[PDB]
Amino acid sequence: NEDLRLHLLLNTSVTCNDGSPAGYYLKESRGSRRWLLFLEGGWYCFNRENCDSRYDTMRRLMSSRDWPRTRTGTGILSSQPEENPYWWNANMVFIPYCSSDVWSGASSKSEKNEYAFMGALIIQEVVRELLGRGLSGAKVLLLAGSSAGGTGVLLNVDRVAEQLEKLGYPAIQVRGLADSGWFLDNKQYRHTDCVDTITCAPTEAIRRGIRYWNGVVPERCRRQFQEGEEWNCFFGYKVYPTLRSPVFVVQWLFDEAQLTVDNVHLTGQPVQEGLRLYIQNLGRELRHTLKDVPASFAPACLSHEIIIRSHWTDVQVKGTSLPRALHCWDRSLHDSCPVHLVDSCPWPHCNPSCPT
Ligand SMILES: O=S(=O)(O)OC[C@H]1O[C@@](COS(=O)(=O)O)(O[C@H]2O[C@H](COS(=O)(=O)O)[C@@H](OS(=O)(=O)O)[C@H](OS(=O)(=O)O)[C@H]2OS(=O)(=O)O)[C@@H](OS(=O)(=O)O)[C@@H]1OS(=O)(=O)O
Ligand SMILES: *[C@@H]1O[C@H](CO)[C@@H](O)[C@H](O)[C@H]1NC(C)=O
Ligand SMILES: [Cl-]
Repeated sequence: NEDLRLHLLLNTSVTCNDGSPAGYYLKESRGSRRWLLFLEGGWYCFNRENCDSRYDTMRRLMSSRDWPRTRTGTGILSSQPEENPYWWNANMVFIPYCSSDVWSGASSKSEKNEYAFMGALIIQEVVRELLGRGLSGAKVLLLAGSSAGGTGVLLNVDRVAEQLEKLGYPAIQVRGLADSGWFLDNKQYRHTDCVDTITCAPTEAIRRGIRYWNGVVPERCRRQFQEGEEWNCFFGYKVYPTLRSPVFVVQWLFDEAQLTVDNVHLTGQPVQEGLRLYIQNLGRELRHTLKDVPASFAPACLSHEIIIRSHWTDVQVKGTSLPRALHCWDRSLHDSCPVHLVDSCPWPHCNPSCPT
């Protein structure tokens, strides 16, 4: 009705982890030449035993077999102007995450591999099918994503731009919006042994992950690191300087997933001093990485994801909402209103508009 409708890919050799077809949800808005393609997140798995666990626990993130027919767009995917002040009338696309690979996998599997990891190919296939359903008429394609989909934007936004240029669609301005996908490859609070997905230190997870997935990173970033050191390009502050497409970075300064991989678990128990200082330092490192990111929005809150959350309009930095900052960034790209909005206060909830 006003919901997005599911389409499984016509090419059924591009699959989710378990061999079922990948897909996308679409809501067309034929009065608009703006396209929002959203990449879903939800961790990853970097070896067979952890991928077998995720397949029993979270099969939705590995298979299309039970995806619903439609879904309602929320936050920046909402078609309601009250919920989505600047992009409500856009063509809306939600790409479910079923590849467990941070949108990096680019091969068909072997019969000898259990799982297929195809996220980068999924994105390319979605883009091609959208051409026949109106993307051919587009002037802007914003590739947005949360969490692993946020890092997936960083890995894929230039490939999507180069794909469309190569296909003969030079009018389409390709831009990225990376939400909660800007992580530090820092040391853990207390070092674990990488036996579970969530608790494996971030460097090691990606080091293992890129090999297990045969993941691909952007060439301009890859060229800056030694062979075998491609895992570097999964980290925002490393891949970002190489990106040609404009990219806006939304990142909580004390992101829950970042604390989780750093082996910190805040249950509402009293926060002791050692931990207190680790958390403070994390916020400061994260703010440092955003110093030369002119288009960014980074509140001092302990949270995770934002852009498809209904209450995304509630948070402010220096009296500027995120939708308003994204509108300023668009305005700034139209010519060829702050956009750098990073909290400087030192602890979760020092910003009074933080979600609860
Ligand atoms: O309903 S929409 O999704 O289409 O949003 C329309 C607004 O987008 C602008 C761009 O402004 S900005 O992103 O805030 O910087 O213009 C874009 O769309 C219009 C046509 O839409 S409209 O509803 O008839 O106004 C295009 O104008 S035109 O080509 O018909 O002349 C713009 O194309 S162009 O690059 O100027 O040629 C198009 O810009 S863009 O491709 O998105 O970068 C606003 O218009 S603007 O004033 O020219 O900058 C529209 O403003 S509105 O408040 O939603 O009406
Ligand atoms: C389908 O995708 C597979 C896997 O990427 C690719 O090898 C093949 O060429 C594609 N076939 C068609 C007909 O699009
Ligand atoms: Cl159809």
